[PDB]
Amino acid sequence: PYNLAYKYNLEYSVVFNLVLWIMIGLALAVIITSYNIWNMDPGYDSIIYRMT
Amino acid sequence: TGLELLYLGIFVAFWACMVVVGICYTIFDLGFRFDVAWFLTETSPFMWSNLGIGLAISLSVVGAAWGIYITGSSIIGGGVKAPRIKTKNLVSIIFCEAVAIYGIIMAIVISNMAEPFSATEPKAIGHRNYHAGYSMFGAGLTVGLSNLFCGVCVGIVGSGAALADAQNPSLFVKILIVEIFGSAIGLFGVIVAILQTSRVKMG
Amino acid sequence: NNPEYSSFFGVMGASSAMVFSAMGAAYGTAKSGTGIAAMSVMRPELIMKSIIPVVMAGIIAIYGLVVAVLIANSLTDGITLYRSFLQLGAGLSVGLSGLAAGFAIGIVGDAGVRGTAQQPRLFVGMILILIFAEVLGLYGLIVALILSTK
Amino acid sequence: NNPEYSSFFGVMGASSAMVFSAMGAAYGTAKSGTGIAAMSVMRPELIMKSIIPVVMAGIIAIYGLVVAVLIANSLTDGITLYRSFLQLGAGLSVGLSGLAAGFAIGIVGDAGVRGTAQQPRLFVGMILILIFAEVLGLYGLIVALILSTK
Amino acid sequence: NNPEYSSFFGVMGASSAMVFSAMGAAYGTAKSGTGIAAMSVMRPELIMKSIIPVVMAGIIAIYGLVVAVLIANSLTDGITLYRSFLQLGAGLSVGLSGLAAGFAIGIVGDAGVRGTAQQPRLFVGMILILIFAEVLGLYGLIVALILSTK
Amino acid sequence: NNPEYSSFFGVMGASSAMVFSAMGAAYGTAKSGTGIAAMSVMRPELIMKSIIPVVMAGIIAIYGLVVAVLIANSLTDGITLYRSFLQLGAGLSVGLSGLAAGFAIGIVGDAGVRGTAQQPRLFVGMILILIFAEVLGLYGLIVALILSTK
Amino acid sequence: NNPEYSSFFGVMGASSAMVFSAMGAAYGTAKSGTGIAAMSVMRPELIMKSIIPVVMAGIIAIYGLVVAVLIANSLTDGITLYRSFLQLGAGLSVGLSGLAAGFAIGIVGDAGVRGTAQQPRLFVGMILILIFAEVLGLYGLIVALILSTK
Amino acid sequence: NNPEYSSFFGVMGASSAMVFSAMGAAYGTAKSGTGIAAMSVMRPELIMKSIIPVVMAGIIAIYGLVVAVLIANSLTDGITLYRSFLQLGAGLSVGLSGLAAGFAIGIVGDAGVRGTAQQPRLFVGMILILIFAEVLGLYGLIVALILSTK
Amino acid sequence: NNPEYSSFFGVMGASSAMVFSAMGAAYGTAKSGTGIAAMSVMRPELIMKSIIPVVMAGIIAIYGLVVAVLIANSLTDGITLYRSFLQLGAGLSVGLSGLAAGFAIGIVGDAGVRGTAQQPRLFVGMILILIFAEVLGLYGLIVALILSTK
Amino acid sequence: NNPEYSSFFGVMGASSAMVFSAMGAAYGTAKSGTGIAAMSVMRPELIMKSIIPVVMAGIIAIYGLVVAVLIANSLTDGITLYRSFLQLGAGLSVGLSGLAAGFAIGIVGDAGVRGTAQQPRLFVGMILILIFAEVLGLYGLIVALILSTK
Amino acid sequence: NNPEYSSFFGVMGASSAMVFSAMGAAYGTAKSGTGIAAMSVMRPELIMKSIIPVVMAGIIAIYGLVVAVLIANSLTDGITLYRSFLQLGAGLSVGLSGLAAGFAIGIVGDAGVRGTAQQPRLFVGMILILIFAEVLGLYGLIVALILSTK
Amino acid sequence: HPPVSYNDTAPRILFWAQNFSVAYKDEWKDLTSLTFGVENLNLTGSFWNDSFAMLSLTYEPLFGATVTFKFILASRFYPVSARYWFAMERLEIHSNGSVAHFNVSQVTGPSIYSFHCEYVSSVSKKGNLLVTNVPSVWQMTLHNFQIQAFNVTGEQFSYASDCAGFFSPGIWMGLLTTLFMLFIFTYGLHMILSLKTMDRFDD
Ligand SMILES: *[C@@H]1O[C@H](CO)[C@@H](O[C@@H]2O[C@H](CO)[C@@H](O[C@@H]3O[C@H](CO)[C@@H](O)[C@H](O)[C@H]3NC(C)=O)[C@H](O)[C@H]2NC(C)=O)[C@H](O)[C@H]1NC(C)=O
Ligand SMILES: *[C@@H]1O[C@H](CO)[C@@H](O[C@@H]2O[C@H](CO)[C@@H](O)[C@H](O)[C@H]2NC(C)=O)[C@H](O)[C@H]1NC(C)=O
Ligand SMILES: *[C@@H]1O[C@H](CO)[C@@H](O[C@@H]2O[C@H](CO)[C@@H](O)[C@H](O)[C@H]2NC(C)=O)[C@H](O)[C@H]1NC(C)=O
Ligand SMILES: *[C@@H]1O[C@H](CO)[C@@H](O[C@@H]2O[C@H](CO)[C@@H](O)[C@H](O)[C@H]2NC(C)=O)[C@H](O)[C@H]1NC(C)=O
Ligand SMILES: *[C@@H]1O[C@H](CO)[C@@H](O)[C@H](O)[C@H]1NC(C)=O
Ligand SMILES: *[C@@H]1O[C@H](CO)[C@@H](O)[C@H](O)[C@H]1NC(C)=O
Ligand SMILES: *[C@@H]1O[C@H](CO)[C@@H](O)[C@H](O)[C@H]1NC(C)=O
Repeated sequence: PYNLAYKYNLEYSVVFNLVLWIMIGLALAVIITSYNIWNMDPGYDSIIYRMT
Repeated sequence: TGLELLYLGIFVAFWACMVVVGICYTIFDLGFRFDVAWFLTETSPFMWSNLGIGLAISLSVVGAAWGIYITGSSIIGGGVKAPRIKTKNLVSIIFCEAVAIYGIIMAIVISNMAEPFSATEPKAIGHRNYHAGYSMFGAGLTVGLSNLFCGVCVGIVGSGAALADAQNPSLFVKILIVEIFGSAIGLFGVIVAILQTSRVKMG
Repeated sequence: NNPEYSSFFGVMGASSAMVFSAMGAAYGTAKSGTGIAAMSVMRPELIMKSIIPVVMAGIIAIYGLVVAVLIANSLTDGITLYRSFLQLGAGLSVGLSGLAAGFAIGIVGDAGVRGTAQQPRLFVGMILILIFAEVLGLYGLIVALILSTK
Repeated sequence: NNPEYSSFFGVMGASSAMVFSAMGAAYGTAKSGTGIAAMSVMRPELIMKSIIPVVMAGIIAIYGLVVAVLIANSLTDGITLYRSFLQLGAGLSVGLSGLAAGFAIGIVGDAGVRGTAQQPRLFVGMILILIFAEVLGLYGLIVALILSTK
Repeated sequence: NNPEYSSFFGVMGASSAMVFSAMGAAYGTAKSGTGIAAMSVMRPELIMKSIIPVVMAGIIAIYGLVVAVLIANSLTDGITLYRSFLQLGAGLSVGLSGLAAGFAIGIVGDAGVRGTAQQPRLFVGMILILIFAEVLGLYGLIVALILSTK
Repeated sequence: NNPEYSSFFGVMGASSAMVFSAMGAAYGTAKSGTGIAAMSVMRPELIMKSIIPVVMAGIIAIYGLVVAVLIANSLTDGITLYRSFLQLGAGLSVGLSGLAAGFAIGIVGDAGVRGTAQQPRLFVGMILILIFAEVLGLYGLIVALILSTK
Repeated sequence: NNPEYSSFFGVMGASSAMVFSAMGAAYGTAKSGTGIAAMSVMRPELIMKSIIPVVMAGIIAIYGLVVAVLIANSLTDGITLYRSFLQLGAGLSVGLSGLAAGFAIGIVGDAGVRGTAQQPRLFVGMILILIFAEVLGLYGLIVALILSTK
Repeated sequence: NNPEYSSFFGVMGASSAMVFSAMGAAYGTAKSGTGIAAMSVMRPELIMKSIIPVVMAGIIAIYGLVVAVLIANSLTDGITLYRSFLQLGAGLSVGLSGLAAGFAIGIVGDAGVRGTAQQPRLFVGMILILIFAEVLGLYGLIVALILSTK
Repeated sequence: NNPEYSSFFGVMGASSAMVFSAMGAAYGTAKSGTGIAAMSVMRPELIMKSIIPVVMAGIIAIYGLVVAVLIANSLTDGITLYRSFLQLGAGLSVGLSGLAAGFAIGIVGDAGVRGTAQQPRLFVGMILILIFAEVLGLYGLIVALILSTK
Repeated sequence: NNPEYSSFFGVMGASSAMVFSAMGAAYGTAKSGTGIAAMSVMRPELIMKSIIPVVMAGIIAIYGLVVAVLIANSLTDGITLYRSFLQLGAGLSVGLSGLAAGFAIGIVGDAGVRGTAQQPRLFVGMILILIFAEVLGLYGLIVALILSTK
Repeated sequence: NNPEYSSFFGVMGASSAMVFSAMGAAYGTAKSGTGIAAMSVMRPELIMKSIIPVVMAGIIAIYGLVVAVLIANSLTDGITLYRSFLQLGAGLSVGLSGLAAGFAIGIVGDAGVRGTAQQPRLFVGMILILIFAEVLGLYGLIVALILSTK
Repeated sequence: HPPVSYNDTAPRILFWAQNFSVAYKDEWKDLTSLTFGVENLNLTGSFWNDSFAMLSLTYEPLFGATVTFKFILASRFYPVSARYWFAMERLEIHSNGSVAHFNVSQVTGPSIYSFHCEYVSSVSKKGNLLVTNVPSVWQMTLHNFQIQAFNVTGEQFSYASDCAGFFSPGIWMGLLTTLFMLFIFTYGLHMILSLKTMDRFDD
């Protein structure tokens, strides 16, 4: 109507930092654990080593 | 590469995001909210001052520990078949701990001029306070890093000297010169730190 | 008056005094144990002889505990930022000096046990170097006291 | 009078003191079990001489449990910021200390299990090292019970 | 009254709890299966009873699921921060503890199954070892109950 | 009243809910395939009994597809933060649990298929392990279901 | 009325609807050329039988083309913001599903072409699972339809 | 009436295609070169018949040139942000599609060049797979054309 | 009316073009130089021929220079966003195209130099390949020749 | 009428004009050393005949020196953003071009110096290569001049 | 009057100026000492004749100190921003140049010590190379000086 | 819901608030109903001038008598940026031969752009607009405050600068401290996590 503001809420910094750091923590945790799981050793010991 | 991939990923992502936000701010004509003044002023100087105080011995002790262990492993490894070198090579660890001594005396010097105030707006805190905080933080960083690298250098040269000395017992007198030339930079950092923090008058 | 953020920093300092220092001690002990294994089979009589590194690791832990108790008694609701940052600095410095000393003692203890496993005369020598490790921790603790006054 | 986000730090402690402590146990009982796997063959009758590190891991898990429960029991809606910071600091410190202790106990257990397998008289001495790692656990607990009230 | 962004913490807590339990259980089953297959190449008569470890891994997953339902049942459109937040903490704690316990159970099961292939006596002892892993996940459970009521 | 930018979380919830299941299915299929290639290089007449792992891996895909269909069906324009937050949480949970299931199925299927190449008796036992893997995935769906109605 | 910025997201979806899809198919070929390179030399009589993986990896390009033209034609300057997020979701989600399918088809085709040189009876078996490697990709596509028109 | 940064996004696309497509082309040619070094060293009669992969790699570069010249001519001062977004999207899509096509073309070219150096009959087969890769590149181009005139 | 930072983007383009061209030419010259250095130990009589590759690298550098000076024939005080942005795009495109060229010429020369070493007959065909890489760089210049002038 | 922080960029230009360039020179010399000693072990008389790459690295450094001196002389307290940005661009361009030239010169010098110890007739050809890597740095200087006078 | 944050840039300039030069000198001396210690066993009677690179490495520390002394002397609590930016630029330039000189001197002395051990006649040649490293650092000094007196 | 606007020819001062309340002896009474549309406001003492704007709102008899509010604001050249920066500095209440004062803390920004805030009052749980003690008896609140004074081009509001910001000083302090601790922790974690055990025993 008269080109008013967005009515942004105070405490914006708190909620933003909260969301950002919790999300980063969860994403880094899942990435590193999944990386560990994907890289794992079967054995190349008896079942897998032998051929013919 | 076993796990440093994570570190490289974090580094690259952080700097790419920094470039992106910087250009996004610039072309949007929104540079008036990138107020470096606000960040540098509304942060109380006490945080910078105590960060400097901690670092000034943090880094010195880290360098000293690095030097002692890197020389210790070699001296004791060589002494197993050459017991005669066991006591002769104390000088390397003496020089390694000298950097810690220098670090702690610097901490004592910097720790003075810590008078609390009651100002709350930057105009009340004032130029003298801001200069004092910044200068002593910088001096702490300088002495810390200089002592760290001096410690690493003297540890390496002492390791080499100790390894070589087990072979021909007439070599130790011609390898301490590099050790002293190493300790020179450890002293240089101290004196530059003093030169920086000379004129602090916080209050 | 003072902000409400002020109580944060000081408390965090205490945590450091019981994380970082402790962690260093832990490493030390672990490494020493490995040494004992390599020495247990061949020179069995000197098992108790090598009680000296492990205790010399635990002492680092002790130091941390001291400072922690102190920073648990100087904490009050009405703390100015000055006190908070003093305490944070003390905690950080003591924790990191403990950590560095712990790494040094661990490596030196491995080397010491392995060296004595083949040369009795090396014994005293190893002890000497070990002292230079432990003392480093004390240096950190020093500034903690200097930061409970100024 | 006090912001709602004051709850944040507090209950994060009530999580962390548990979480990290469990991680430590997951290293104490696991790698020790891997060692007992090798021990079982050459002398299967020394399982009672090798059940120590797992009980140590359980003990540190109990430590994490009791600090986490006690801190959680002091929860309220109008908690002050000061109390919130106190609880977070205590929880984090005990959690990371437990993690470090678990690491040390696991490594030394894996070494000493097979060390005793090859060399019987190591056994008693092995216990000694474990006790010192356990001491670190105690120390973590102490700080939390110094931060619960004061 | 309450803000417009309350449920986020509760839902992410439930998600984190269940997902971490799933990851731990998947790892545990994978390691147990690897050990089972490696052992069974030589002696089929034992396979029917070597399956015990993977069973325990499943139990850890079960813990996660049950806890999840609680965080899902006390959610409404207008939650205050306090309640949903306690739910976040409970979820994080249970998930991470379950993940650690599953890791330990899996590695233990693989190592013990490998060991029992040639010494039939260890099996009884192996059971007890795995118990001292499972209870660690169960400790997480207890914490959840507390943060599911206050 | 309702923010205009609330549909984003729901869209992301659906996308995650199917994408992570797809990743899990792809991993499981690839691992089982590389296993059975070497399996069938030698033993030809069992080329059809060993199809259970790939079918079990496809269940992760069907879970992702059904949760995608349901999560998209209940979507609408005027979404309050309540339902969108629930939707995101549920999608994230199901997707990541499906990923865990995919990992477990792939590894176990490879090891067991390579093992059963030599000893037929193990074959039936293999399915039992795989069953538990499926059960884990089922839990990952179930929680999401409740969060799609609460 | 709605901010022009929302149109951003719409276009972004279109980009995805090509790029990732292409990448999937590309990796397929990027392995296939290897296999047939080391397969004709020992066995030149069936050169025209290792091109099925090529088409199985190339249909992903068709899927990407279809969804890309759909998103491109749906774009206009009067799109509501909710619809632009909707399109972004469809594009990203089909792109990642296609990438996963590309990974799977590439690895499984490598295994099949490698195994065919030693055992003809293996051929049909691989083709069976190849269908599954395609099916997961298609699953993503159907979601896009339910995500675009609605 | 329009922002001043509107052109920025456009010119980013004006670089993007002409970089990325070009990059892929270079890569392909590079690998082709080393393939020739491994082929004519023994059998040199296929020098002139093995030049096809190089031009097949340069085709993506000529495609990038065409898109770049179009986007250059389609840029004026009275532009609106919508078409600027469209141009950026088209540029990125062509660039990355060409990069993928170049990678695939190069890999298959190297592998099949070695394979045909050794064995003549593979030759015809090589060309088929290579064409598939090139088709993928062309497909990307089509998308951009739509986005340049929507 | 015009802003106070318009010239920054233009200047950065003018710099980046020369930088990336220089890096590409450096890589190409270095790789070709080490190639011919390794080559020359066997056949000195071909030396003056084998210098042809590096010559091509120099030509690419020349291209960069030209475009740079072009940008320095238009810089002035009151440049609108338009011209500076166009300079940025043109410079970046030419620079990265030069880098791609340099990479390709480097690898191709590296392989082909030894290739012609073992058999001189390859030589002429080799330079044929190299010319293709060169025209790649030329294309980049052409694009800038439309934008910097616009 | 002008901000003072406009001076910032200008001084930064000076630093680059002597920093990155300097780095390049250093690297070149180092590489030359690892050739030169490696060559003198058998043919000492050639030492004075293999210093040329080092003098060329010296010229590379001198370029950066002269441009930095000019840039510093141009500086003044009351500079408009125009001249400051020009200084920054010139410094960056010359510095990084010098870096690339030094890198190429270093690798080339090492390879050629090692090579010439066996085939003397290499000599003249080597120098040709060197000049083709020196002119690179020269081109940097040219563009910097055009930015300083303007 | 100047703004409040004037001295930060000058302080950090001096700090970096000393720190980076100390880094370079430490690296150079460490490497040179490594070479000397390695060489002493074979030909101890030349030790005095080979310490020259360490003496040259010290000059980097001297340059760092002199710039630090001047720059700290010029500092005052109320400088203008122009001056502080000159300070920062000079500090960065001298620090980076010193680091590069240290790298060069270290590697060259490392090669040269063994080279001289192989053949005495190398010596004078080595000296020349050393000069062409030392002067590089020297150049940096003078540039910084013009920046500090401006 | 129209805003109040001064009419020195083309309008110059614009102020709006979604809600507005004042209380004398801790007795809340809504005032938005009586303003922002009531053309009978005694907007007389208000005065405009290049680089000065005194906004005055005098209220007819209620709360005991007629009561006046006065919100001052002014802009000024800043050499450090070559711009014009504005702030509203003082709130003055005028009453029965008596006056009350209040600083202003954060309401500032470029003079080209309007300013917005969500809560501005002298009551806890929001936090703003307080002077050195003298508690007095005056409660004064606006919700959804917005203003522009110095470079309005008509009956409209320009771009709105908001007091929220992506960060606050305490957040930056905590973030830096946590970052330092985290770096140190991950260094220690790397060193401990690289530990490996032996493979076989002696003898
Ligand atoms: C907020 O409003 C205040 C009242 O109008 C402004 O003025 C400040 O009032 C303070 C209280 O009177 C003054 O402090 C005292 O001034 C007397 C003068 O005679 C001195 O002796 C005292 O030592 C001094 N006490 C102190 C500083 O503790 C302030 O000096 C006075 N300030 C000014 C600039 O006039 C406030 O300034 C205004 N803003 C702020 C940021 O407080
Ligand atoms: C401005 O704020 C006041 C105070 O909160 C609002 O008035 C309240 O309205 C509610 C809802 O009807 C009543 O329960 C309170 O008793 C009222 N208080 C007073 C002091 O009047 C008022 O409605 C707000 N104005 C608008 C337009 O929403
Ligand atoms: C608007 O407010 C002003 C300021 O209070 C009023 O001016 C006062 O008028 C009364 C009545 O004539 C005088 O006794 C006072 O001396 C005036 N005060 C000042 C400071 O000049 C003005 O009358 C009010 N206007 C209306 C229409 O009520
Ligand atoms: C301040 O002036 C006002 C306006 O006259 C007075 O306010 C009221 O005055 C009436 C009549 O005497 C009293 O009944 C009320 O109690 C007063 N208060 C209110 C809130 O209405 C007030 O008395 C004057 N204050 C003084 C002279 O100290
Ligand atoms: C101010 O004046 C303008 C121009 O005459 C008019 O349109 C507007 O309605 C007036 N506003 C008020 C609040 O009196
Ligand atoms: C009005 O503006 C003029 C011009 O800047 C200034 O001199 C004068 O002081 C201002 N009026 C008041 C009351 O300050
Ligand atoms: C305000 O607008 C006027 C009219 O265009 C202009 O002269 C002035 O520079 C603008 N800015 C300020 C800060 O007054």
